[PDB]
Parts: sequence; C-alpha cells; structure tokens
Amino acid sequence: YATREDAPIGPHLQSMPSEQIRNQLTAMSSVLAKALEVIKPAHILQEKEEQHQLAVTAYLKNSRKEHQRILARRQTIEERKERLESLNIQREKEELEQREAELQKVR
Amino acid sequence: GGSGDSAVKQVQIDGLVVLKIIKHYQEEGQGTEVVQGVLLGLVVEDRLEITNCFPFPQHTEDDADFDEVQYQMEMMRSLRHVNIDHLHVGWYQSTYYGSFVTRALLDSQFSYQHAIEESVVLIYDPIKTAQGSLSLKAYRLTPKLMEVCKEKDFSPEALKKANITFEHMFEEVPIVIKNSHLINVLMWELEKKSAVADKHELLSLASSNHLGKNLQLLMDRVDEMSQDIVKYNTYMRNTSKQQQQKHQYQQRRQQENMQRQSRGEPPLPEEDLSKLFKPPQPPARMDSLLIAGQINTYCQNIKEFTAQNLGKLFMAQALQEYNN
Amino acid sequence: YLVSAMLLEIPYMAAHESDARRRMISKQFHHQLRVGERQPLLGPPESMREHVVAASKAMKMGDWKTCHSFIINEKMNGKVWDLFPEADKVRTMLVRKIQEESLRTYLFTYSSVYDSISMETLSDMFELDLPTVHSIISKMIINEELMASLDQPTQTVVMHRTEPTAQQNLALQLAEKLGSLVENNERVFDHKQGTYGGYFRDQKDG
Amino acid sequence: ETCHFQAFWQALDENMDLLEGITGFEDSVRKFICHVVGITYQHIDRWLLAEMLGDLTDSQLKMWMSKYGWSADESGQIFICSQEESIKPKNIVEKIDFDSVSSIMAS
Amino acid sequence: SDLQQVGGASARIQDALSTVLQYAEDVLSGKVSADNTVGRFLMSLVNQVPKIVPDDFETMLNSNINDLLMVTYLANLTQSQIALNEKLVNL
Amino acid sequence: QYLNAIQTMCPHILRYLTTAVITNKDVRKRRQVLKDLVKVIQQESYTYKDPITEFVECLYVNFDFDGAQKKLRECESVLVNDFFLVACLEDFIENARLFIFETFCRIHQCISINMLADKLNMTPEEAERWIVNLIRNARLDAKIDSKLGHVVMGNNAVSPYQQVIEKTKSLSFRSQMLAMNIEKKLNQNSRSEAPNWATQDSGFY
Amino acid sequence: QWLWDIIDEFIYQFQSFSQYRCKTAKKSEEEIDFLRSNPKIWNVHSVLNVLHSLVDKSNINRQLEVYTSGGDPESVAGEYGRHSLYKMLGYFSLVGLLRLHSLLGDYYQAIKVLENIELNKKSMYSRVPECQVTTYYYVGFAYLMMRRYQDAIRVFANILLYIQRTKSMFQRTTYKYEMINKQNEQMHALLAIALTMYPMRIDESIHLQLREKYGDKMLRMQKGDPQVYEELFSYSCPKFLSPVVPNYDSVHPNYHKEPFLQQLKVFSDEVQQQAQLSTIRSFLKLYTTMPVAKLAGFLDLTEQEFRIQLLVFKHKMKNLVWTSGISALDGEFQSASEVDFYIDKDMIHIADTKVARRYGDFFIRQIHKFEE
Repeated sequence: YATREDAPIGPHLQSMPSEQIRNQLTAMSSVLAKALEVIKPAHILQEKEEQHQLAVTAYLKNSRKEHQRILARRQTIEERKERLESLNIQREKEELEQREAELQKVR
Repeated sequence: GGSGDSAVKQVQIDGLVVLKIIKHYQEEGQGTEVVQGVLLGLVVEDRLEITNCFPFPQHTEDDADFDEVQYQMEMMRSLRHVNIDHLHVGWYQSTYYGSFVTRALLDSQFSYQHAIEESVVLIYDPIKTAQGSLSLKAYRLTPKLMEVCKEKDFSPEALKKANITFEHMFEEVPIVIKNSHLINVLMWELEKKSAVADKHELLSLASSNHLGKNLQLLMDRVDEMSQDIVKYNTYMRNTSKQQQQKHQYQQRRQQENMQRQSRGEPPLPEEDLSKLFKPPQPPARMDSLLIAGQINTYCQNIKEFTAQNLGKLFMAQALQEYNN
Repeated sequence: YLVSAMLLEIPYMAAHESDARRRMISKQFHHQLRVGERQPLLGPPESMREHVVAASKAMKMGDWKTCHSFIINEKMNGKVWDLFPEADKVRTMLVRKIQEESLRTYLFTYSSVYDSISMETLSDMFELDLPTVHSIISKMIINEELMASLDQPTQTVVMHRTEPTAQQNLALQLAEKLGSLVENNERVFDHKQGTYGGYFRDQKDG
Repeated sequence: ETCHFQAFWQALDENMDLLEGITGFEDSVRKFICHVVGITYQHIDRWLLAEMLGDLTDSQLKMWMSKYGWSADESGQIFICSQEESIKPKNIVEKIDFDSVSSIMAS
Repeated sequence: SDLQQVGGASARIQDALSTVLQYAEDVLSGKVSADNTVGRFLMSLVNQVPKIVPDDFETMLNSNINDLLMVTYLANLTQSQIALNEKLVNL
Repeated sequence: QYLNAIQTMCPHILRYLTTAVITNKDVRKRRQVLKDLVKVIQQESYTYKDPITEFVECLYVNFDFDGAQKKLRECESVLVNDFFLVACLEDFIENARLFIFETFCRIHQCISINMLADKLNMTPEEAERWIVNLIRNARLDAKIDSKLGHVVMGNNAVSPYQQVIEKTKSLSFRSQMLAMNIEKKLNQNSRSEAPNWATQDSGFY
Repeated sequence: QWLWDIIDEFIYQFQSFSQYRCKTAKKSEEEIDFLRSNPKIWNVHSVLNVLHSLVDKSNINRQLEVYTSGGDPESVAGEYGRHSLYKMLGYFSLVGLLRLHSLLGDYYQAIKVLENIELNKKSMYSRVPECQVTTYYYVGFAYLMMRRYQDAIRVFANILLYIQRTKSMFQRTTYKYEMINKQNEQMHALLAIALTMYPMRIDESIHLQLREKYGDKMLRMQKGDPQVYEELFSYSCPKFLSPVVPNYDSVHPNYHKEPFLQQLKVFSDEVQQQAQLSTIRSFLKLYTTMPVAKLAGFLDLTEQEFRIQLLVFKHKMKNLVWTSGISALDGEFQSASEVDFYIDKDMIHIADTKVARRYGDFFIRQIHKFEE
C-alpha cells in the first residue's frame, strides 16, 4: 500500500476510496470504533458518567471554597508580582552597569 | 528540588496558555519559523507557572520581517491593566517540522537567557511530528555559556570554548505532573460536554482514525528525515574533512618541507623556515557544529525516536488484532 | 555537440536521479539547461539552443514524437541539417537514436509503475524493430541498469519490485554519505597517527 | 559408518570365534541397521530389508518386521514411516520474533 | 501509549456491554438493542478492523510489519551513525 | 606488442586466438579471457570477419542467439577446411554450445527443452541430460520441470540488503579498527595520568 | 641450556604455588581476607591462574614431546598438577571458573573427553563474557568432535563476531589475540564442508575477506580437487589439538615427530570420509521428487557402469544427509529437499548496533568528563 495508487498529492474525482490498511489503522480504529458502540447505545456508560458528573460537581464545590481563598491569595500574588518580579529583572539588567563601572575602577 | 541551575526553577505551562498557542497553531508561520509568542508567568512552588501568553505576530506574507515593538509594548500594557504585568519568562515558536532547536533559536535564546535568567524556551509540537512524544519541549541555556559570554568566533573562542566543553546534550526540565489549580472551571465543562453534549469531545477524539489510514504520515516523516538528516550529516563530514586536512594533511607537507631546510640556517634567516605554518582558519574544533549542531543531533535522534514509537505500537496492534 | 550531450546525459540523469553522486558529463549542456530553466516565460523555441533544450524536456518525459518535432522542423532543417552533403542519412540515423535513447529514458522513469511490459507494445510505441528493442533491454539488464527479467516464450519484461522507496533512497544516500564520512575520518585518523609522526621513523631500515 | 550394510555381512569372517563370543552383538548391529532405516526410509522392499540384515529368511524377518511395528503393503514393500513424518522440515517460518524485539526496543 | 491502553479498555467495556445486550435475551427476552442496531454496527466494525479473512491478508500484513520493522530498525541504524560522526569530531 | 601486431598487420589471426580461447580446457581461464577477447574482436570487426569471430560477436556483443547458432553451423565448415583447426572441431562445437547455453540461461528465466533439443540437434532426453550437466558445471540455480518441458532459472536477485552489507563490510571493519584505535589511544592517555607515587611503598618488607 | 633453564624454572615455580593454591582456597579464611584488602587490583591474583594454563601446557608439551618412553610428564601432571588444584573446593571469586577452564584446557589436549558434562555442571558461577567465550571455544570443539556440525557452526559464529561486548584492555587474551581469530576461522571452515546447503548464517560468523577464499575452498575441495584436502588439513592440525609449542626442529634429536605421528594421524581419520560425504550433497537437488528422468540423471552422476550404482546410492542416503523413500510399483524415488532461512542477522544486530551507539555515547562522555 502506497500513495502511487491513490494519486499522491491530489485527487481529481469524487471521494470513493475502498478500505485499506496502513500504519495505526487497526490500532486507532480499535480505540475509537469500539468506543462509539459503548457511547451511543449503553446502559452501563451513562450511570458512570452521571457519577463522574458528581465527582465534577464536587471539584467545583471544592473549587469555589479555594477560589474564595485564591481571591485573597492570588490577589496578593498578582499585585506584588508586578513589583517584586519587576524589581528582580531590574537587578538583572542593572547588574550590567555594576559589571561595567566596577571593572573600570580596577584599571 | 527539581529546580533548575542557578537562577530559576522548572516550568509549568497552564492549560489556558496552550489553548492560546493552538489558536495560532501552525499557521502564521508554517514554512517560516516565527516567534509566535512570549511566555508570561510567575515563580510558583518548585516551578515557574506560565499562566498567560499573548501572541507576537510579525509581517508573515510568506517571509517573516520584524516589525515595530509598538505591538509588544502596547500588548504587554494590555495584559498589565486587566491581569498581572509584563513577566516574559520565555517564548514559544511552535513552528515548522517536529521539535528542532536551530542555531538561530540558540542565538535568540542566548540574548534572552543572559538578559533574564528566569527563562525556558518552548517548542510546541502538535500533530506534525505524528504526535508522537514530547509535545511540549522545554529547554533553557546552560549557565556556563552565560559565564563565557560573547562570542564564539571562528578561530579564537571556538577552540577555547570547545576546550572548556560546556554541555550540548544539556538537560531539559519536565513541565507537568501536578494540579495547576486552574483545572477548576474546565473540569466543570467535562460533565456537560461528555455524554449529553459529547459532539465536540468525540469530534476531537475521532481525529485519531484518520491519523492512521490515509496519506503517508510515517512515510512522509521518514521521507523528510531522509532529506533533513542526510543534509546535516554531509555538512559535518565535509566540514570535518577540510579542517582535519588543515590540522594534519597540511602539517604533513610543510613539516616535510621543514626537512629540506634542515631546521636552521646560522648566518641569516630562515625566512622559509619561519613562514611555514601561516594560519588557515580552523586550527581545531569548529565550535558552532560541536555545540549548536549537536543540540540538533539530539533533536534528530528525538525525531527518529518519536517516529519509531508509534510504529512500534502499530506493530503490536496489527499482528495481535488480526491474530484474533 | 548539444544533441550528442542530450543523447548521453538524459539516459544517465534518468537512471541516476536517485543518486547523491551526480557526475555531470557536460558542464556546458548543464549550463544551457539551467539558463533555459531560469526563463520565467518559455515561449515556443526559435533559437537552435532552445529547440535542443525543449527536446531535452520532452526526452525526459519519454515522448520521442515531440522530441522529433523540435529537432526535425523546417527552421532547424534549413539552419543545421541541410548543411550536410547527406541530410537524409543523418536525419534517419538521428530519428533512430532519439527512439533508441527515449525508450531508455522512458524505461528508467516509469519502471516503478510497470509490473510487466510486452516487447510488442514497446515496438509499436517507439516504431522500433523487435530485435533492437530486445537487444537494448538485454543490455540494460546485463549492465544492472534495469531491475528486470525477460520471459522468452511470451516476449514480456517482468520487473522486480525491489525498487527503493523515497525513504529507502534517502537511507541509501545517507549510507553512501556515512561511508564517505568514514573514508574521510580514516584519512584524518591516519594523518593524526602519522605523528606528530616526525620523531619515530629514523631507527629501522639501513 | 558409511552404512554399507550389504558389504558388512559379506565382509564377515565366520571363523573368528571372538565375534560369535560377544553376546547380542549380531543382533545389535541389526538393530542399528533398522534404526537408520526408520530415519531415512518411507518404505523398503521385503527382499531389500532382508539383504541389509545379512540375507534373512522369511521367518527370520518376522522379528524385525514386528520390532518397530512395520507391516506389509500392496505389491509388496514393508512400510517404514509416513512420508510427512520422516521429512520434518524446520525451514522458513521465523520473523515471528516481534515480542522480544519490542521488549528490548521498549525504551 | 495512553491512547493504546485505553484502546483495549474500549474493547473491554465493549465486552461488558455486548454481554449485557446478549444477557438481555438470555434471561427472558430483549436484544432489540442489538438485533439490527448493534448487529449493523458490529458488521461494519469487523469490515474495518481487522480486514476480511483469507491468509493472503495475514502474509501481506506480516510482510508490511517486516517492512515497517526494517524501517524502524533503519531509524536506529541512523541514530547509531548520528552518534558515530558526532563522536570522532569530539575526539 | 603481439596484440598490436595482430590488430595492425594480421587481423586474420583472431580466428586462431578465438578458437584457442573457446577450446581451452580450463573453464575459469576461458571465462576470464573471453571478456578481453570480445573487446579485441569488436575493435577489429571492421577489418576482419569470419564465422568464428562473428559467432563470438553475435553471442557477446549483439546477444543474437539465432545469429550465433547459424554462425556455429558455418564454423563447422571453416574448422574442417582449416589446416591448423581441423583437430579442434569437436572440442570447439561442444564448448561453443556450452557458451550459447550459459549466456541464454543468464538472460532468460524460462527455457524450453524442446527448443534446446532442436538447437543442439539432440533428442529431448539427451538435451535434458546435457542441461543437467551444464547446471552442475556452471553452478546455476535452476529447476527442471520435466512434465512441462521447461527449465526455470532461480531468481538470483541479490537482495538490496546484501549489496548494502557488501558495501558496508569494509566500513564496519574500518569503524571497528577506528574504535579499537581510539580505545587504545584513550587507554594509553588514562594510564599516563596514574601518578607515579604508588610504586614507592613496597620497599619495607 | 638456556632453553631448559627457562622451562624448568616455570614448572618448579608452579609446583611451589600449587601447594599455596590448595592451602589458601580451602580453609584459611583470614589469609584470603588479608589478600582481598591490600592492592587496588585483584587482577594480579586471578591472572596467575590461567596465565599458568597456557604456559604450563607449553612446558609439559615440551617434556611430553621429548620423552616418549618411561613416561614422567603425563601421569605427574594428570594426577597431581591438575586434579589437586581443581577437584577440591574453589577459591571464592572468578578463580573457581579460572581453575575450571584451565582444567578444561588441560583436558582438551588429552583426547579423553567425556567429562565435559560435569565441567559445565560445576560452572555454577555466572558466565562472564571472559569465561563464556572461552567456554564456547571448547564446547563448540566438543560439538565438532560429536559430529554435531549444525550445532558447532553456530557456536563458532558468536565467538568470532567481536560484538560479544569484549573490550580487553589489560591483557586477558594477550599474545594470542589472533589465535581466537584464526582457530575459529579454521574450525568453522571444516563444518561448512560437511552440511552446507543450510547456512545462510556464515555471513555473521566470518567476514567477506575470508568468506571469499574459504567459500571457493569448499567447492574446490569437494567437487574437483583433493588439493584442498591437503592445505585445509595443514592449517587445521595446529588448531584442532592446540599444541602450544612444537619443539626445536633438528634431525639430531628425533623425539618430537613420534608423538606427532599419533596426534596428526588421529585427525586424518576425522576429515577422511566426512569430506567424501560432502560431494554427494554438492550436486544441487534440482528436482525435489525425481522421476525416471532425474533419478537416472543422478545415477549417471553418482557413478557409471554397472555394478553397483543402486547399492552405493542407497548406502549414502543412510548417513544423515538425505531423507527419502523408494516405491516399487511406480519405480519412483521421492526425497526431501530442506532449506534454511533468509534473514536472521538483522534482529540479532538490532542490539549490536545499539552497542555502537552506546559505547559511542559513553566513551565521549568519558572524554567530556576529562576535558571539562
């Protein structure tokens, strides 16, 4: 199987390919084609997902408590991160002056 | 402490960053490597956390041309006003052909890293590498080269900094293993958009099917790697050829000329004897291949190790699946 | 000169399109072809050089009938062929040589697509005698130029599906380049081991 | 060693009482004749198997016939082995070495 | 590898559900649910993955793996020679 | 010097040279020498032609087997009427038939035994025995299908892998010698860093 | 005199140490423990074992092949020199295998071989490549003597490959580096003659520099010349036995060629009819089931009139190299044509190539250690 048959970089006709087997065909088919059967009909899936829903509700429920603390904490991070991290990169670039005028004093 | 060397910790790239990267996914810089944005973050527990990026666009008609920094200055104020500050601690070029750290990307990085040593340089690699392994490639520059700072010139400080022998297989940090703590909202959307509105979930997941079947993925990978890598291989070989000839093959002839002189004339010079060895440009160890080229040997081994793997998986699945 | 270069270089360029070591036979033909390929607008040929370049493009596609019409037109006849004391003998010889070498460029370019070919359809397509066609194909097989076997009862040429893929060709070209890099590393190793060679060869062979 | 069994029993001198004096030797060599018959014949003729074992009679051959379960066939050879059971090829079948090769190529 | 090991998991949760769809008929009556709904899904599924079942398929499938493996092998051969030229220059 | 004398003054001596090569008893010498003989015959084909030289030209230049067989019948008349070659007739015809056949078997994958019997002027059963002897002597990988009356030549397609192995066999040996030489050079450098102090202490007992 | 000043001073120093060997290994823990501590190399302790394997064998081979009567050499060494060292409790290290494979070597030159069984059983300690390549050396030779040509030819392949991940480095094959090359070359060449229309494994074992010459040797041997019977057997003899030193060649002493009558003529009988087995198989088996056309075609090829074509044909099918059947009513000869396998080299190389990557990546990271 090669793209010699297929015309390698452009059809000129209606798409009607027959089925052929190429690398990761039977792999990714068996992943998703079997998945869909358990998604579309199922009496086993939707209950599990309704309890996954319940673990998802729980995480937003845990979250809204943490959000109220992050409303205090990340507020104190955000405002200070404008000052402190700027002051740090100030000293990174201001060091090039300290490199220069100090070395001038040597000689 | 997984923290990095001598000014910085690791990196953590929050999901809302990578969403904004895949918005300027692989266009606006397809066949041209374009710096698609700066990574703005903050120092967190054992890591940086890139919490937001803003993209940096350029004049991308079919070539890239650098523009006024009126964009970046106004846009980093635009971030500062509603959100944090200009806190550019890295950058991401996605961009062009599965993860590769070019000599230009090493030089742009060297200017970036020496200026702000709180940095990594990201290479966001989507489906182009056959996805594939190491989708987020981080990489910061060795602080050794930020101590034998500028410049690696062709004869002096190529040889001398080759002899110092700073890393060029240098370590790359892990990026995620933890709760980022902005999991929160996007967690709540999962239950909605699975089962009872799994349209857009299943749409994304069934992308896999057509990653296998159709036109020449691994084939084209191995094709582009048949060309990319043989180019680089030939280059080192003819580079090494000429330099090794100036190193030994020229010494061979001129020292056999030094024979003829008899290595001394007492009454007067020894002009000829003196004017043997007069410098050709490499005396030893052309550095920019030895360092920066070798960073791409590593990346070419990575591309090979990537393109191999998904092949290995099929070679299990194919045999086995039919075996029933 | 350019027609003699065309008939030698195009079969060679078709067979060796995949090889990294392109040995150019004619530097002047390769210059003229690169000048014609650099014109953004290629009109119908008027110059004797444009006619041979247009014929060289047709001959790489294996179409001998457009090659013939670019080499044997009224303009090239009165300018080149009617200057011979025996114009029609050189015409018939040149038609036959265009047919004989275009059959070879066609086989080199399209071998990859054919599983079997009859010598009857090659005789009809190229207007060549069956013993000549058989002798050319037999000689390409003996030279290892064509990966094919000849079935004597059916007069068919059966191709061997051993042609390297573009990825296998890049691997073969990389193996040749790695062999050349080893050959040059060995040369450099000998030049290093030779030392520094100056102090250890002066005490064995009076 | 060269398995010239016809020549072996011709070659024998019968006046050397030492060769009579080894107990079970006369049958042992016969058992080695029939041993190699089983490995490299699918059939053998009744007169042929006799001659290899020293020109046996009809009744003497009944022992050797019964020994490995061998029995007569139509017109008129002695069966030795089934055709597919003798040959035992172990030729071309490999390239099934996937499991080990992927276990080493795992990382 | 995560897409691999949730691969056969789909086939395992499929084995759960196809049991329940069979078992619906086994107990009392049911399996309308797979009479010609999932019965048509599964015929399509086996017309995709694997393909049809001669042994010419199996040998061609093997020959494709022998090619893919020879290519995956050649990728490690090239890693080895990416090394060897990188190494003599460093010497 | 003698080859130049033949090509310049006496091209008719190529008859005797060709006959001496074809009638040579050593099959290895015969196959090696034939390649150089064909070049000389092809160079002189404009000055000298006879059935014996044209037989070699038809077989090894033109690959015309029907021309070569016709020329072989004409060679019988030339050999019988030549004073020097009359004693070589039988040896020549037998070895010439072996050459036509060996060349035919290298080009053709399927050969009819009946066409061979007609070309050899033999019965089909004698032609089959003659082919078996030729396959044994030439070490050709061939299967005779006596039911279909065909000889099928084995495809000696040298695998692309085997051509790569032959080209890389010298590279693997050079790489292994280079590795051993690097390793010897590294082990000689590491032994030179061993400090000389450790040899002093054994003097006390 | 300088000759036997060196020879006698080896044996007398070995007979000295033989008592120390027996004394330390068995019972004196503290003396062994004291020896573990002081040097930086326990390599000095271990080398002296199999150093004296090949040096003692040289010195005893001299005394053997000079005194051919009233035998002093062979019963002294056999009783005391060998069995005292080996039969009793091993020293705790690789020395237990060293004294084993020293004894295996001593046991090899003597043509009494049947306890190769229990020597393998007493090789309880792990097979280090050092000990393993030298095990397969003799164990392959044991299979070569067992007329297990198909088994032994594989065993010779691996030990000649030079990707058994040898590195040596510090003189553990010293002064006989190319003996391992030429003996494995030579003994493999004999096995190829006997069977081969099977491997298709000779590509791995021997390189093309030697495959070309040894290839044509087998053909020239079996088909058309008994010349190769001579030159093969010339090279095969010093390598088959391994007589470490031939004594000084002079006509004034005899003394040496008399043992070489036996030693050589013992191996004459080996290659004699085992070679003549080859020519039978040499003619390729063109049509797998032979009718009257091919059976008579092969009986014209076996031998001519009259007397005794069929007999000789049916003698030679027996040996090992044919599997076939006769039919009476048909008059038909049906036979077995078996073949080996194409590519077994690639999947064995997939790790070997990765060792070229590995020790590549490693050795330069030892240079990257130093010049950093």
